[PDB]
Amino acid sequence: VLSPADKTNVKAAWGKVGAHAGEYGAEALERMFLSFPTTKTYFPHFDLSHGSAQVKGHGKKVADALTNAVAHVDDMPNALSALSDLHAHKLRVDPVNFKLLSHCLLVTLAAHLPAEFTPAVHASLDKFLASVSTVLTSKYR
Amino acid sequence: VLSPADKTNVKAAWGKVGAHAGEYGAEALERMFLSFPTTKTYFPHFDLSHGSAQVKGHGKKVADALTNAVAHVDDMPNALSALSDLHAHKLRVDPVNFKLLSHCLLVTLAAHLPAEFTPAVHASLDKFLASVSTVLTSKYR
Amino acid sequence: VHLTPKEKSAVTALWGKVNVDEVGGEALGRLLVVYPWTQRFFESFGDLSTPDAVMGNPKVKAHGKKVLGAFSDGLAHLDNLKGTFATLSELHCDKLHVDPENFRLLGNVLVCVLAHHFGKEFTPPVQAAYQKVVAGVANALAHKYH
Amino acid sequence: VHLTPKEKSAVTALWGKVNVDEVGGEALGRLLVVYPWTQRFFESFGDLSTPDAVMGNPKVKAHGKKVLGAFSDGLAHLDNLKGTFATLSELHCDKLHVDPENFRLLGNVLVCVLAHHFGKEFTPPVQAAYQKVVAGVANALAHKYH
Ligand code: HEM
Ligand code: HEM
Ligand code: HEM
Ligand code: HEM
Repeated sequence: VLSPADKTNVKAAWGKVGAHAGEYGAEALERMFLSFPTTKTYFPHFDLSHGSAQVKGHGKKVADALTNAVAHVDDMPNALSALSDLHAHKLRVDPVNFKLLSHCLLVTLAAHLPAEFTPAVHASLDKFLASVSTVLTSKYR
Repeated sequence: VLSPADKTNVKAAWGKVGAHAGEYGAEALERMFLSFPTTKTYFPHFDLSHGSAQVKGHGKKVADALTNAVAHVDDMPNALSALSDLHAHKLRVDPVNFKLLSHCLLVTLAAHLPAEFTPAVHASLDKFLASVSTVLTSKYR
Repeated sequence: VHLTPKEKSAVTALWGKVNVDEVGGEALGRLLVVYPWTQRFFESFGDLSTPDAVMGNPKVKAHGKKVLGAFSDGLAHLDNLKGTFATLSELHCDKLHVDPENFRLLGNVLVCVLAHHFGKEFTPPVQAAYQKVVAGVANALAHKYH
Repeated sequence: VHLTPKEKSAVTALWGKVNVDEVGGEALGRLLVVYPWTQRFFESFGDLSTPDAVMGNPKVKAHGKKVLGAFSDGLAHLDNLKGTFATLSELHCDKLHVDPENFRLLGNVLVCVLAHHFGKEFTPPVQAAYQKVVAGVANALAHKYH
């Protein structure tokens, strides 16, 4: 469960991301594809090279979903229900892969927001991304 | 999330366990300790040998907790809140270990209830134990 | 992986009683049912819409038989699983890109199937021996990732 | 594990800039804060009640320094991590019984700390090279379980 302090920390850290939201999401995807090449197979219709417009565009989608989760942090299963259906049913994304993308999102935030990425905020962000991941993997049937 | 069919399957399978509830819980613990010896370190005040009264008694506690979860399957975070605090805060149980005990519970049920352990019921039981595990690991802070 | 003589005995004795035509298919079918994301790798197998559909699917039974053969092969070479599974590792890791967590999952489903079939004969010490084996196989199959 | 020359270059170049007195403690401290069950293994370290308490704890900084030394040792022997980490594997697996998932977690926390310290210099390809390294170290430390 996310504590009051966790929600405060995540909202504050994500507030600092700003107009870089889409950019950071795209960078997290790139980090994931390079570090964990098994994840690439989900995107055969994507060119996954650096500067790819498709990865850029997808990064914005990812970011917008996370922003929705932050904005509705007390109602995340509802807020992310459609996305949960998509990833679990249609796409059949392996649950391990959410841990990989979550790690790459943390690395991306650490690399861009040194003042915000305190140990306490790191812990809150990890819990938040784990919570998002729990919702997105909740619909396998 | 647990579907209506999942809840029906788990209630039916657990209904067949009966007066063997405590016994099966004790057997699952023994299976875990022998198969995954890292888990033994949580019980230094226990004699973990076969026929140990302490493992027998603890198996009944485990079983009674699972029975509570089955009986309150739509309200499990509330029902298991005290136990979540215990395992996460006080005992600091590694989240990996819940996957190990869940597997050993499935093996125990398979070994005792051949007619009930259909592929569909296996799937429902796995989801149920994963849900219990999610609640019991929800309180790390 | 190192099994004691007592464990080797327990494992080999049970394996001789295994129905090699059916157990592999039961394990693969249950993997597909219990962990539905694994169906992503088997779209050419046809009807996987229901548990009954999966378990009765001829391609699942046929492929399951091949998997069990590989486990049988591993049981004969417990002291050289890496060499034994080299080609399969290249296939599952380099060509298929299956996350290695799923090797562990299939191994644990196999252990559930053995428990189902053998009942009280699948004692806690027998299970512990089989857990060593399926862990060894999973690690060997994942070698190309290491 | 096999790094390309380009990856080896990227890894070695960054590591030379690492503050070896501090980074290990930052990684160990963050492990204890982010994954609080790991505190079970460090009850003799004293005050771990708050994040500030953990990060400022002299024993955490001191031990963290030893961990980083081991990673440094691994970077010098990428072609023989198993031998390099043999004694540490016996300690962490046979004596301490730490679940090996936590070796992976500490490695990933280290990668976060490197990203924190180096910023845009910790590029996606540099990260990918370091992920190979920390995976290799984790697997080598877990050898006694295999
Ligand atoms: C924090 C975790 C994640 C978030 C917030 C997220 C969010 C999203 C969003 C917003 C979309 C687009 C939905 C739409 O356009 O209707 C999407 C699609 C997709 N996601 Fe994710 N996702 C996450 C994790 C993952 C992971 C781990 C994988 C696989 C490794 C994955 C694979 C995909 C694929 C393949 C698509 C479809 C792309 C396409 O066909 O164009 N997602 N996701
Ligand atoms: C399905 C999962 C689990 C259930 C339902 C469960 C249930 C319980 C219950 C009912 C108790 C006794 C509570 C009390 O007496 O106040 C307990 C205690 C305990 N549990 Fe679990 N547990 C689970 C998983 C685990 C795992 C995976 C571990 C470690 C590997 C673990 C380690 C312990 C320990 C060390 C105690 C305290 C024993 C003592 O000090 O006497 N539990 N658990
Ligand atoms: C211990 C674990 C496993 C063993 C021993 C095993 C063994 C095998 C064997 C013997 C084959 C036949 C290779 C041949 O025809 O020469 C095969 C093929 C295949 N495996 Fe597995 N397997 C395991 C896990 C998995 C998992 C978990 C997945 C996916 C979730 C998977 C996906 C596949 C696919 C898609 C093929 C067909 C490849 C082709 O025909 O081109 N395997 N495996
Ligand atoms: C890549 C991962 C790791 C590396 C490289 C590493 C390295 C080390 C080193 C160099 C020592 C000092 C040994 C000595 O004094 O000779 C040590 C001790 C220790 N490690 Fe780690 N470690 C890792 C992961 C972990 C984790 C995840 C835990 C627990 C969650 C852990 C628990 C301990 C403990 C309790 C000691 C003290 C043992 C003693 O002094 O008797 N280690 N480790």
